[PDB]
Amino acid sequence: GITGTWYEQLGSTFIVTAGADGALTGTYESAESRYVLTGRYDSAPATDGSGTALGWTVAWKNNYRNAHSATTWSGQYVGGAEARINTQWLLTSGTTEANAWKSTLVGHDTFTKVK
Amino acid sequence: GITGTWYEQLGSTFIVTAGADGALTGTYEAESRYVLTGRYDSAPATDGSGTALGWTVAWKNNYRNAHSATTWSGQYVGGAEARINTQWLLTSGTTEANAWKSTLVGHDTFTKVK
Amino acid sequence: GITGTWYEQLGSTFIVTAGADGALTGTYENAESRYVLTGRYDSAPATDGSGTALGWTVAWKNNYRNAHSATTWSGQYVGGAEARINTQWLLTSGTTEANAWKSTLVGHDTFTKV
Amino acid sequence: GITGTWYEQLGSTFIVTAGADGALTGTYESRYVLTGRYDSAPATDGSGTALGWTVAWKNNYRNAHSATTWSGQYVGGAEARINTQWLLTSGTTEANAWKSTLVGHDTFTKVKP
Repeated sequence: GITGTWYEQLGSTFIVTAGADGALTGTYESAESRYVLTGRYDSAPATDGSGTALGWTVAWKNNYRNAHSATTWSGQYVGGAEARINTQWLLTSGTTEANAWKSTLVGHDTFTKVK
Repeated sequence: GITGTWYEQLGSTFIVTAGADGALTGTYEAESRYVLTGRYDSAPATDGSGTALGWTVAWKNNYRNAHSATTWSGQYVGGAEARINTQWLLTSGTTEANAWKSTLVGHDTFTKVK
Repeated sequence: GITGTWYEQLGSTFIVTAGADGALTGTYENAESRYVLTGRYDSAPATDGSGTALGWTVAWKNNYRNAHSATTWSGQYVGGAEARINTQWLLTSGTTEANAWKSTLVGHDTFTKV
Repeated sequence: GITGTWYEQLGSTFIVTAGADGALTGTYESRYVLTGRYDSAPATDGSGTALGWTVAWKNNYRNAHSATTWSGQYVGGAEARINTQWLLTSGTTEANAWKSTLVGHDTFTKVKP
Protein backbone atom coordinates (compact mmCIF):
# COMPACT_ATOMS: atom_id res chain seq x y z
CA GLY A 1 0.00 0.00 0.00
CA ILE A 2 1.78 3.06 1.40
CA THR A 3 4.60 1.07 2.97
CA GLY A 4 7.73 1.40 0.88
CA THR A 5 9.99 3.85 -0.95
CA TRP A 6 8.59 7.01 -2.53
CA TYR A 7 10.36 9.43 -4.84
CA GLU A 8 9.45 13.11 -5.05
CA GLN A 9 9.42 15.24 -8.22
CA LEU A 10 12.86 16.70 -7.58
CA GLY A 11 15.12 14.19 -5.90
CA SER A 12 14.11 13.59 -2.32
CA THR A 13 13.26 10.10 -1.23
CA PHE A 14 11.39 8.69 1.71
CA ILE A 15 10.99 5.24 3.20
CA VAL A 16 7.81 4.81 5.20
CA THR A 17 6.17 2.06 7.21
CA ALA A 18 2.40 2.33 7.55
CA GLY A 19 1.34 0.68 10.82
CA ALA A 20 -1.92 -1.18 11.49
CA ASP A 21 -2.61 1.42 14.13
CA GLY A 22 -2.54 4.27 11.57
CA ALA A 23 1.04 5.32 12.34
CA LEU A 24 3.51 6.47 9.73
CA THR A 25 7.22 6.03 10.57
CA GLY A 26 10.27 6.29 8.39
CA THR A 27 13.13 8.35 7.11
CA TYR A 28 13.30 11.25 4.68
CA GLU A 29 16.44 11.90 2.67
CA SER A 30 17.08 15.35 1.20
CA ALA A 31 23.32 10.29 6.40
CA GLU A 32 24.04 13.99 6.74
CA SER A 33 20.82 14.38 4.78
CA ARG A 34 18.68 11.68 6.42
CA TYR A 35 15.92 12.73 8.79
CA VAL A 36 13.26 11.02 10.87
CA LEU A 37 9.69 11.18 9.65
CA THR A 38 6.57 10.66 11.71
CA GLY A 39 2.88 10.73 10.84
CA ARG A 40 -0.65 9.37 10.73
CA TYR A 41 -2.96 8.03 8.02
CA ASP A 42 -6.50 6.71 7.66
CA SER A 43 -6.21 2.98 8.40
CA ALA A 44 -9.80 2.32 7.32
CA PRO A 45 -10.33 4.27 4.16
CA ALA A 46 -13.27 4.21 1.78
CA THR A 47 -13.31 1.93 -1.27
CA ASP A 48 -15.37 4.23 -3.42
CA GLY A 49 -12.22 5.35 -5.19
CA SER A 50 -11.46 8.00 -2.58
CA GLY A 51 -7.80 8.47 -1.82
CA THR A 52 -6.40 7.76 1.63
CA ALA A 53 -5.72 10.70 3.90
CA LEU A 54 -2.43 11.07 5.71
CA GLY A 55 0.10 13.63 6.89
CA TRP A 56 3.63 13.55 8.22
CA THR A 57 6.25 15.80 9.76
CA VAL A 58 10.03 16.17 9.43
CA ALA A 59 12.08 18.34 11.80
CA TRP A 60 15.29 19.18 9.89
CA LYS A 61 17.60 18.21 12.66
CA ASN A 62 19.84 15.14 12.72
CA ASN A 63 23.12 14.41 14.49
CA TYR A 64 25.04 16.49 11.94
CA ARG A 65 22.75 19.33 10.85
CA ASN A 66 19.95 21.57 12.08
CA ALA A 67 18.00 23.98 9.90
CA HIS A 68 15.83 25.12 12.83
CA SER A 69 12.76 24.39 10.77
CA ALA A 70 10.09 21.83 10.18
CA THR A 71 7.95 20.66 7.33
CA THR A 72 4.54 19.02 7.47
CA TRP A 73 3.00 17.25 4.51
CA SER A 74 -0.77 16.89 4.25
CA GLY A 75 -2.28 14.98 1.37
CA GLN A 76 -3.47 11.69 0.07
CA TYR A 77 -2.51 8.33 -1.35
CA VAL A 78 -4.06 7.15 -4.59
CA GLY A 79 -3.44 3.49 -5.35
CA GLY A 80 -3.46 1.79 -8.74
CA ALA A 81 -0.85 1.14 -11.42
CA GLU A 82 -0.23 4.87 -11.18
CA ALA A 83 0.17 5.03 -7.42
CA ARG A 84 0.98 8.51 -6.07
CA ILE A 85 0.87 10.52 -2.89
CA ASN A 86 -0.29 14.06 -3.69
CA THR A 87 0.63 16.60 -1.04
CA GLN A 88 0.66 20.18 0.05
CA TRP A 89 3.30 21.17 2.55
CA LEU A 90 4.12 23.88 5.06
CA LEU A 91 7.73 24.73 5.91
CA THR A 92 8.08 26.64 9.17
CA SER A 93 11.40 28.00 10.42
CA GLY A 94 12.27 29.40 13.82
CA THR A 95 12.20 33.21 13.69
CA THR A 96 11.91 36.13 16.07
CA GLU A 97 8.41 37.54 16.72
CA ALA A 98 9.35 40.32 14.36
CA ASN A 99 9.95 37.94 11.46
CA ALA A 100 7.13 35.59 12.31
CA TRP A 101 5.20 37.06 9.37
CA LYS A 102 7.70 35.52 6.97
CA SER A 103 8.18 32.27 8.84
CA THR A 104 6.15 29.90 6.67
CA LEU A 105 6.47 28.66 3.12
CA VAL A 106 3.91 26.68 1.26
CA GLY A 107 4.28 24.35 -1.66
CA HIS A 108 3.27 21.04 -3.10
CA ASP A 109 4.88 17.74 -3.95
CA THR A 110 3.98 14.54 -5.77
CA PHE A 111 5.60 11.23 -4.84
CA THR A 112 5.55 8.09 -6.99
CA LYS A 113 6.82 4.56 -6.53
CA VAL A 114 9.44 4.67 -9.29
CA LYS A 115 12.25 7.06 -10.30
CA GLY B 1 8.47 23.69 27.76
CA ILE B 2 6.40 22.19 24.98
CA THR B 3 5.34 19.28 27.17
CA GLY B 4 1.95 19.67 28.77
CA THR B 5 -1.61 20.74 28.01
CA TRP B 6 -2.58 23.33 25.41
CA TYR B 7 -5.81 24.98 24.39
CA GLU B 8 -6.96 26.16 20.97
CA GLN B 9 -8.20 29.72 20.37
CA LEU B 10 -11.70 28.31 19.82
CA GLY B 11 -12.05 25.27 22.09
CA SER B 12 -9.98 22.17 21.31
CA THR B 13 -7.30 20.87 23.68
CA PHE B 14 -4.19 18.80 23.23
CA ILE B 15 -1.88 17.00 25.58
CA VAL B 16 1.77 16.76 24.49
CA THR B 17 4.99 15.05 25.50
CA ALA B 18 8.21 16.19 23.86
CA GLY B 19 10.91 13.49 23.74
CA ALA B 20 14.55 14.41 24.28
CA ASP B 21 15.43 13.89 20.64
CA GLY B 22 12.56 15.56 18.85
CA ALA B 23 9.53 13.33 19.15
CA LEU B 24 6.09 14.77 19.80
CA THR B 25 3.46 12.38 21.18
CA GLY B 26 0.07 12.82 22.79
CA THR B 27 -3.61 13.35 22.05
CA TYR B 28 -5.99 15.91 20.63
CA GLU B 29 -9.42 16.25 22.24
CA ALA B 30 -13.89 10.44 24.84
CA GLU B 31 -15.22 9.77 21.37
CA SER B 32 -13.46 13.09 20.67
CA ARG B 33 -10.01 11.70 21.46
CA TYR B 34 -7.44 11.15 18.73
CA VAL B 35 -3.77 10.32 18.59
CA LEU B 36 -1.30 12.91 17.46
CA THR B 37 2.30 12.43 16.50
CA GLY B 38 5.01 14.82 15.36
CA ARG B 39 8.52 16.22 15.62
CA TYR B 40 10.20 19.36 16.98
CA ASP B 41 13.57 21.13 16.86
CA SER B 42 15.22 19.81 19.99
CA ALA B 43 18.17 22.22 19.73
CA PRO B 44 16.73 25.60 18.80
CA ALA B 45 18.62 28.82 18.26
CA THR B 46 19.64 30.96 21.23
CA ASP B 47 18.95 34.28 19.50
CA GLY B 48 15.34 34.62 20.63
CA SER B 49 13.90 32.61 17.74
CA GLY B 50 11.09 30.19 18.46
CA THR B 51 11.13 26.39 18.25
CA ALA B 52 9.94 24.92 14.98
CA LEU B 53 7.55 22.00 15.22
CA GLY B 54 4.83 20.08 13.48
CA TRP B 55 2.29 17.36 14.16
CA THR B 56 -0.38 15.26 12.50
CA VAL B 57 -3.75 13.94 13.53
CA ALA B 58 -5.61 11.47 11.37
CA TRP B 59 -9.34 11.80 12.20
CA LYS B 60 -9.99 8.20 13.03
CA ASN B 61 -10.42 6.76 16.50
CA ASN B 62 -12.18 3.61 17.74
CA TYR B 63 -15.49 5.46 17.48
CA ARG B 64 -15.38 7.61 14.35
CA ASN B 65 -13.61 8.13 11.02
CA ALA B 66 -13.81 11.29 8.90
CA HIS B 67 -11.44 10.01 6.21
CA SER B 68 -9.24 13.05 6.52
CA ALA B 69 -6.09 14.30 8.24
CA THR B 70 -4.78 17.60 9.57
CA THR B 71 -1.17 18.76 9.89
CA TRP B 72 -0.01 21.71 11.99
CA SER B 73 3.26 23.48 11.14
CA GLY B 74 4.53 26.16 13.45
CA GLN B 75 6.69 27.24 16.31
CA TYR B 76 6.70 27.28 20.09
CA VAL B 77 7.31 30.66 21.65
CA GLY B 78 8.64 31.17 25.14
CA GLY B 79 7.40 34.46 26.60
CA ALA B 80 5.22 35.74 29.43
CA GLU B 81 2.58 33.73 27.63
CA ALA B 82 4.16 30.67 26.06
CA ARG B 83 2.33 30.11 22.77
CA ILE B 84 2.31 27.84 19.78
CA ASN B 85 1.45 29.69 16.59
CA THR B 86 0.54 27.39 13.72
CA GLN B 87 -0.82 27.29 10.20
CA TRP B 88 -2.63 24.05 9.33
CA LEU B 89 -3.74 21.87 6.43
CA LEU B 90 -6.71 19.51 6.52
CA THR B 91 -6.84 17.03 3.64
CA SER B 92 -9.89 14.88 3.03
CA GLY B 93 -9.90 11.76 0.91
CA THR B 94 -11.64 12.57 -2.41
CA THR B 95 -11.76 10.97 -5.82
CA GLU B 96 -9.45 12.47 -8.40
CA ALA B 97 -12.01 14.87 -9.91
CA ASN B 98 -12.69 16.45 -6.56
CA ALA B 99 -9.06 16.62 -5.53
CA TRP B 100 -9.00 20.35 -6.26
CA LYS B 101 -11.29 20.86 -3.30
CA SER B 102 -9.58 18.37 -0.95
CA THR B 103 -7.55 20.66 1.28
CA LEU B 104 -8.48 23.33 3.80
CA VAL B 105 -5.97 25.83 5.17
CA GLY B 106 -6.17 27.83 8.38
CA HIS B 107 -4.15 28.85 11.42
CA ASP B 108 -4.45 28.59 15.17
CA THR B 109 -2.74 29.66 18.38
CA PHE B 110 -2.40 27.52 21.45
CA THR B 111 -1.71 28.63 25.01
CA LYS B 112 -1.26 26.76 28.27
CA VAL B 113 -3.72 29.07 29.96
CA LYS B 114 -7.49 28.75 29.32
CA GLY C 1 -19.05 48.56 4.58
CA ILE C 2 -15.82 47.80 2.69
CA THR C 3 -15.10 51.23 1.23
CA GLY C 4 -12.80 53.21 3.48
CA THR C 5 -9.54 52.80 5.32
CA TRP C 6 -8.44 49.58 6.97
CA TYR C 7 -5.53 48.92 9.32
CA GLU C 8 -3.75 45.56 9.62
CA GLN C 9 -2.51 44.22 12.97
CA LEU C 10 1.09 44.96 11.93
CA GLY C 11 1.00 48.67 11.09
CA SER C 12 0.25 48.67 7.38
CA THR C 13 -2.71 50.38 5.82
CA PHE C 14 -5.01 50.11 2.83
CA ILE C 15 -7.59 52.45 1.29
CA VAL C 16 -10.23 50.77 -0.87
CA THR C 17 -13.16 51.70 -3.02
CA ALA C 18 -15.62 48.87 -3.66
CA GLY C 19 -17.23 49.58 -6.99
CA ALA C 20 -20.78 48.49 -7.78
CA ASP C 21 -19.90 45.60 -10.04
CA GLY C 22 -17.53 43.94 -7.60
CA ALA C 23 -14.40 45.90 -8.30
CA LEU C 24 -11.92 46.66 -5.58
CA THR C 25 -9.41 49.44 -6.25
CA GLY C 26 -7.03 51.26 -3.99
CA THR C 27 -3.57 51.65 -2.56
CA TYR C 28 -1.61 49.77 0.06
CA GLU C 29 0.74 51.70 2.32
CA ASN C 30 5.18 58.20 2.27
CA ALA C 31 5.13 57.75 -1.48
CA GLU C 32 7.98 55.28 -1.59
CA SER C 33 5.87 52.79 0.34
CA ARG C 34 2.55 53.21 -1.50
CA TYR C 35 1.42 50.60 -4.01
CA VAL C 36 -1.58 49.99 -6.21
CA LEU C 37 -4.07 47.34 -5.25
CA THR C 38 -6.76 45.73 -7.33
CA GLY C 39 -9.31 43.06 -6.58
CA ARG C 40 -12.83 41.69 -6.53
CA TYR C 41 -15.61 41.03 -4.04
CA ASP C 42 -19.07 39.48 -3.98
CA SER C 43 -21.36 42.44 -4.63
CA ALA C 44 -24.38 40.33 -3.66
CA PRO C 45 -23.72 38.26 -0.54
CA ALA C 46 -26.24 36.03 1.20
CA THR C 47 -28.00 37.54 4.19
CA ASP C 48 -27.85 34.54 6.53
CA GLY C 49 -25.18 36.28 8.56
CA SER C 50 -22.46 34.90 6.28
CA GLY C 51 -19.42 37.05 5.46
CA THR C 52 -18.68 38.75 2.17
CA ALA C 53 -16.14 37.02 -0.04
CA LEU C 54 -13.39 39.14 -1.54
CA GLY C 55 -9.82 39.21 -2.64
CA TRP C 56 -7.09 41.44 -3.84
CA THR C 57 -3.56 41.65 -5.16
CA VAL C 58 -0.52 43.85 -4.70
CA ALA C 59 2.66 43.56 -6.77
CA TRP C 60 5.51 45.21 -4.83
CA LYS C 61 6.61 47.69 -7.45
CA ASN C 62 6.01 51.40 -7.62
CA ASN C 63 7.88 54.28 -9.27
CA TYR C 64 10.58 54.11 -6.62
CA ARG C 65 11.17 50.45 -5.87
CA ASN C 66 10.65 46.89 -7.04
CA ALA C 67 10.80 43.82 -4.81
CA HIS C 68 9.94 41.56 -7.77
CA SER C 69 7.10 40.04 -5.83
CA ALA C 70 3.37 40.07 -5.38
CA THR C 71 0.99 39.33 -2.57
CA THR C 72 -2.59 38.10 -2.81
CA TRP C 73 -5.07 38.25 0.05
CA SER C 74 -8.08 35.94 0.15
CA GLY C 75 -10.67 36.33 2.86
CA GLN C 76 -13.96 37.74 3.97
CA TYR C 77 -15.47 40.96 5.27
CA VAL C 78 -17.49 40.78 8.48
CA GLY C 79 -19.38 44.00 9.15
CA GLY C 80 -21.02 45.24 12.34
CA ALA C 81 -19.46 46.60 15.53
CA GLU C 82 -15.95 45.24 15.21
CA ALA C 83 -16.19 45.10 11.43
CA ARG C 84 -13.17 43.25 10.11
CA ILE C 85 -11.61 41.69 7.06
CA ASN C 86 -10.23 38.25 7.86
CA THR C 87 -7.70 37.07 5.31
CA GLN C 88 -5.17 34.48 4.34
CA TRP C 89 -2.38 35.54 2.00
CA LEU C 90 0.26 34.19 -0.34
CA LEU C 91 3.40 36.15 -1.18
CA THR C 92 5.21 35.04 -4.29
CA SER C 93 8.68 36.20 -5.29
CA GLY C 94 10.11 35.79 -8.79
CA THR C 95 12.72 33.06 -8.67
CA THR C 96 14.83 30.97 -11.01
CA GLU C 97 13.54 27.48 -11.78
CA ALA C 98 15.84 26.11 -9.08
CA ASN C 99 14.52 28.15 -6.16
CA ALA C 100 10.84 27.98 -7.04
CA TRP C 101 10.18 25.54 -4.20
CA LYS C 102 10.90 28.38 -1.78
CA SER C 103 9.14 31.11 -3.77
CA THR C 104 5.82 31.42 -1.87
CA LEU C 105 5.18 32.39 1.75
CA VAL C 106 1.78 31.94 3.38
CA GLY C 107 0.20 33.78 6.29
CA HIS C 108 -2.83 35.61 7.68
CA ASP C 109 -3.87 39.16 8.55
CA THR C 110 -6.97 40.74 10.08
CA PHE C 111 -7.99 44.28 9.08
CA THR C 112 -10.07 46.63 11.22
CA LYS C 113 -11.55 50.13 10.79
CA VAL C 114 -9.66 51.33 13.83
CA GLY D 1 4.49 36.99 -22.93
CA ILE D 2 1.77 37.20 -20.30
CA THR D 3 -0.84 38.66 -22.61
CA GLY D 4 -2.80 35.95 -24.33
CA THR D 5 -4.95 32.91 -23.67
CA TRP D 6 -3.93 30.42 -21.05
CA TYR D 7 -5.02 26.89 -20.11
CA GLU D 8 -4.97 25.18 -16.74
CA GLN D 9 -4.49 21.46 -16.26
CA LEU D 10 -8.16 20.93 -15.48
CA GLY D 11 -9.57 22.65 -18.56
CA SER D 12 -10.05 26.15 -17.19
CA THR D 13 -9.21 28.97 -19.53
CA PHE D 14 -8.14 32.49 -18.84
CA ILE D 15 -7.74 35.35 -21.28
CA VAL D 16 -5.65 38.19 -19.93
CA THR D 17 -4.10 41.45 -20.98
CA ALA D 18 -0.94 42.72 -19.29
CA GLY D 19 -0.91 46.49 -19.48
CA ALA D 20 1.74 49.21 -19.25
CA ASP D 21 1.66 49.88 -15.50
CA GLY D 22 1.53 46.29 -14.22
CA ALA D 23 -2.21 45.84 -14.53
CA LEU D 24 -3.73 42.50 -15.34
CA THR D 25 -7.23 42.43 -16.87
CA GLY D 26 -9.26 39.64 -18.38
CA THR D 27 -11.76 36.82 -18.13
CA TYR D 28 -11.64 33.45 -16.40
CA GLU D 29 -13.77 30.59 -17.75
CA SER D 30 -19.70 30.83 -17.72
CA ARG D 31 -17.06 33.56 -17.68
CA TYR D 32 -15.88 35.68 -14.76
CA VAL D 33 -14.07 38.98 -14.55
CA LEU D 34 -10.51 38.89 -13.39
CA THR D 35 -8.14 41.48 -12.19
CA GLY D 36 -4.58 41.46 -10.93
CA ARG D 37 -1.14 42.98 -10.84
CA TYR D 38 2.20 41.86 -12.22
CA ASP D 39 5.81 43.00 -11.97
CA SER D 40 6.24 45.16 -15.04
CA ALA D 41 10.01 45.29 -14.61
CA PRO D 42 11.33 41.84 -13.66
CA ALA D 43 14.88 40.87 -12.74
CA THR D 44 17.37 40.17 -15.55
CA ASP D 45 18.94 37.19 -13.81
CA GLY D 46 16.58 34.70 -15.42
CA SER D 47 14.16 35.03 -12.52
CA GLY D 48 10.44 34.53 -13.15
CA THR D 49 7.91 37.35 -13.23
CA ALA D 50 5.87 37.60 -10.02
CA LEU D 51 2.14 38.06 -10.51
CA GLY D 52 -1.32 37.56 -9.05
CA TRP D 53 -5.00 37.95 -9.73
CA THR D 54 -8.47 37.52 -8.31
CA VAL D 55 -11.82 36.23 -9.46
CA ALA D 56 -15.03 36.67 -7.52
CA TRP D 57 -17.39 33.85 -8.60
CA LYS D 58 -20.31 36.06 -9.37
CA ASN D 59 -21.58 37.00 -12.79
CA ASN D 60 -25.01 37.54 -14.33
CA TYR D 61 -25.89 33.85 -14.18
CA ARG D 62 -24.76 32.76 -10.80
CA ASN D 63 -23.06 33.67 -7.57
CA ALA D 64 -21.15 31.20 -5.44
CA HIS D 65 -20.35 33.73 -2.70
CA SER D 66 -16.65 32.89 -3.01
CA ALA D 67 -13.45 34.38 -4.39
CA THR D 68 -10.19 32.84 -5.48
CA THR D 69 -6.78 34.47 -5.58
CA TRP D 70 -3.90 33.02 -7.54
CA SER D 71 -0.37 33.99 -6.66
CA GLY D 72 2.53 32.98 -8.88
CA GLN D 73 5.14 33.68 -11.50
CA TYR D 74 5.39 33.54 -15.28
CA VAL D 75 8.30 31.68 -16.86
CA GLY D 76 9.02 32.37 -20.54
CA GLY D 77 11.02 29.55 -22.15
CA ALA D 78 10.39 27.49 -25.27
CA GLU D 79 7.08 26.60 -23.59
CA ALA D 80 5.88 29.42 -21.34
CA ARG D 81 3.88 28.74 -18.23
CA ILE D 82 2.41 30.29 -15.12
CA ASN D 83 2.90 28.38 -11.87
CA THR D 84 0.46 29.35 -9.18
CA GLN D 85 -0.74 28.65 -5.73
CA TRP D 86 -4.30 29.61 -4.95
CA LEU D 87 -6.64 30.26 -2.06
CA LEU D 88 -10.42 29.99 -2.41
CA THR D 89 -12.53 31.69 0.28
CA SER D 90 -16.29 31.31 0.73
CA GLY D 91 -18.53 33.56 2.81
CA THR D 92 -19.60 31.75 6.00
CA THR D 93 -20.78 32.57 9.49
CA GLU D 94 -18.34 33.03 12.32
CA ALA D 95 -18.85 29.47 13.56
CA ASN D 96 -17.86 28.10 10.16
CA ALA D 97 -15.06 30.49 9.28
CA TRP D 98 -12.55 27.75 10.19
CA LYS D 99 -13.35 25.82 7.03
CA SER D 100 -13.93 28.78 4.76
CA THR D 101 -10.69 28.54 2.78
CA LEU D 102 -9.38 25.99 0.29
CA VAL D 103 -5.78 25.94 -0.87
CA GLY D 104 -4.44 24.53 -4.16
CA HIS D 105 -1.96 25.02 -7.03
CA ASP D 106 -2.52 25.57 -10.76
CA THR D 107 -0.26 25.52 -13.82
CA PHE D 108 -1.26 27.40 -16.99
CA THR D 109 0.25 26.96 -20.47
CA LYS D 110 -0.44 28.58 -23.85
CA VAL D 111 -1.19 25.15 -25.21
CA LYS D 112 -4.39 23.31 -24.36
CA PRO D 113 -3.69 19.88 -22.84
